[PDB]
Amino acid sequence: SLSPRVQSLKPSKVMVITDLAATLVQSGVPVIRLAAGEPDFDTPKVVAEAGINAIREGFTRYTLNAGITELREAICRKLKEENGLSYAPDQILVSNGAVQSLLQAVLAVCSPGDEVIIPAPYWVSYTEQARLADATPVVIPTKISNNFLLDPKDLESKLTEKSRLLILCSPSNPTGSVYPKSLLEEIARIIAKHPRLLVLSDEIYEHIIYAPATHTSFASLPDMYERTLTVNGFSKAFAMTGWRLGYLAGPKHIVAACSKLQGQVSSGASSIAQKAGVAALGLGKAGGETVAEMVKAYRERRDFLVKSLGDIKGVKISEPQGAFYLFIDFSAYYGSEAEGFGLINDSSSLALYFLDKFQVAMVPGDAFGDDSCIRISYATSLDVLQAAVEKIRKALEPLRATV
Amino acid sequence: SLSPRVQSLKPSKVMVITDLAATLVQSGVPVIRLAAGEPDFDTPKVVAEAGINAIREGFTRYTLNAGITELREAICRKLKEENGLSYAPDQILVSNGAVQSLLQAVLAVCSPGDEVIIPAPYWVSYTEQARLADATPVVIPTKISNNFLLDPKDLESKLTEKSRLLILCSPSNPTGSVYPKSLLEEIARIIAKHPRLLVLSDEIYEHIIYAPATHTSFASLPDMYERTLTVNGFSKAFAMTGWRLGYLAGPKHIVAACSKLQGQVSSGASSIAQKAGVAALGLGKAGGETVAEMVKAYRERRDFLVKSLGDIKGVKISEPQGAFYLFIDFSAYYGSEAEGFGLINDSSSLALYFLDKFQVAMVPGDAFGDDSCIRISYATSLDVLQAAVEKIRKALEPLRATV
Repeated sequence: SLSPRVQSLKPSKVMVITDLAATLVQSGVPVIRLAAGEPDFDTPKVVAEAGINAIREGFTRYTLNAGITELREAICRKLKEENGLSYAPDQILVSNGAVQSLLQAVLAVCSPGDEVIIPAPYWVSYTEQARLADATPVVIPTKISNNFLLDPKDLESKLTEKSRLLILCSPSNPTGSVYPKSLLEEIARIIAKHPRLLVLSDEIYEHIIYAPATHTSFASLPDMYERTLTVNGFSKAFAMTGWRLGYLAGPKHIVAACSKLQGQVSSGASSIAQKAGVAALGLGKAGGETVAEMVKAYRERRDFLVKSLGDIKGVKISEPQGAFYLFIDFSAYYGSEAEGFGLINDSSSLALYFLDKFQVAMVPGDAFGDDSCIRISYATSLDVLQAAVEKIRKALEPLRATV
Repeated sequence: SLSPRVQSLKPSKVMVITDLAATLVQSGVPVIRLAAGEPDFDTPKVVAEAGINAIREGFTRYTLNAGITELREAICRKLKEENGLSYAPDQILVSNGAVQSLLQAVLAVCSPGDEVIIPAPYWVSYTEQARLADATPVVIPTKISNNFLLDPKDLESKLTEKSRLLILCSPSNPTGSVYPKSLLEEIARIIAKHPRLLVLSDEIYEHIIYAPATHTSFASLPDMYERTLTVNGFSKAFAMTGWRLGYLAGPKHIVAACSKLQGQVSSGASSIAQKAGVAALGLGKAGGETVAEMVKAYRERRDFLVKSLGDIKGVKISEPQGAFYLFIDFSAYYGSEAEGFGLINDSSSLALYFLDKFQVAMVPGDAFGDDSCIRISYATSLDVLQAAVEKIRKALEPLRATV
């Protein structure tokens, strides 16, 4: 009655839980919302004003399929100034959010049966998008003791003649890990020996990064420009969640194919959002002081959460180097019997315990391929995080941690 | 090097030609743009103001995946008041334009090898979206002498055990034809005898309709509610081209599957556009006097073009009953030798002659499955249409029409 690919598709637990918490709040049940990673900043003033001006001036008509020229040119300038990458404007495809940019890249390059190599913990949609292409996800687990970074030995062990695409998210959602240049250079030398292997570099969290970590675009590495699909966007750095503006930069032939696909599925961004994007890039390098305030706020929220929760017996934390998520290992608590709730034995039941009994919404690690952890978004206020920490502490107090 | 499905996908000639004409104008070459069907009205004042207010009030955060509640509820009210259809709010899925709504419906219901029945002339993307599902387009030509309406005898002759989805666009792009209720009732009786057969009713041009023609939603017909996927949207009726807001209404199980897919591909509409959509539906039944002005303008433009071009020797016109396209049969001119250009022998060469030699951009009928015609959009000013008619007349004057 439904197609196999849509029938077998897993729902996004980020969307399910975020929507559920929003619905609970509306019903009159307060919930601390730490699920979807949503900046609590407004869209910056000059960006919002560019969107308003676009409406006031009637910029509501047809726009070039791949994105307005002024936006693609500004994106090329950003990729050179910030990332050291040289793209022509027809190597940029602007879409309705970076998730659409990612999907079109996967659909364009993966043939049925190709393997898509996905390090876990992975962002929730990577495996499902591979399946939508009729491709095979090949998941490579990573370890909290190695800061959830891909071990190149494990990559070597999973390569086959069918390997087609490696997805690298850095800074990572959900772990907040940042790939150091030296490790990226080692991975690139592996990629270079396999002529069919492409890399999807998901860089949307680029500017949400905590020194001394630094961001290295994969396409800047030796021999990698011609095999890298660079995905970036506006939602996270510029608090543009609801505007929907992302982009792909890559080899001309692949971008041309993604653009042809976009023209037949009408996946473009709104004319209003595109004008707002031009203004966001006009804030200068890395978003200037506007984005710097955000990064400073996220860092102080990170520090508060890591200190507060790292003190709890049994908890294991990889201190994140970017993004605004903690991927916290509460697995020592699995097996606990919570009076009034029941057995807590996996990430789903632990997350449900926090939600149903303490009204704190988080996303279980199984959604990201690692049942040992729970993802907490900290793109919310310090007052809210303080309230959440008190509840998490009280929730774990009557339980027990294995040693 | 590219996936078979993306490699074999045809580019949209509407997008290619519209983008080309826009690029020519920018280079300093004036072009009369009659390709993509783009309202020349601004977005209505109260709709634009709702979008501005959404930005000013910070409505830029996460929104429910399937669309904000106030918009889905308003859509349900519209479907009852205007179309006689009863949907619950969780039977509505709001997306980034109606083209995305259509694609997700096709992907959700068509399994590999299923047949998608598509009357020609068809909108440019119907066959390609079927192919993206690994489904087989089954095209059924129609005839200008029957106002480009599906003959049910031809539908009967093309049904097989693999028939899964019939796509009905009414009012039609590209022909402007309107399916009368009696013909829809005959088609529905055919659908009812085949338990696997669903209908995608593309109703985006609903309000652009010229009395005495009237719009009948397919889901209102006997036995059809449970097999109809109703697609509608805001871009055409409300001059919201650049905003990107469409929706699907249908059986709960199918909408739930499309929503699950949307959550993993992030195909939702912007928060700003959704607030604008609420204001558009607040204009009252059929858009009230705001939309009535548009329909009156489009009708007078239709009448001017039909009268002006219908006078030309050899030209054949089906007077459209809705939408804002003329699908004009200039095929009597095929075989003509245009001095300075060459042989004109098909719709592509005729359209190229008009563009290169007279700077009038139109879309060849082959893009819509019927090489006998060329599509002209008349959602532009009367002064521009007068200029276009003079050029078309001069372009055909030295050529010859078979009899």
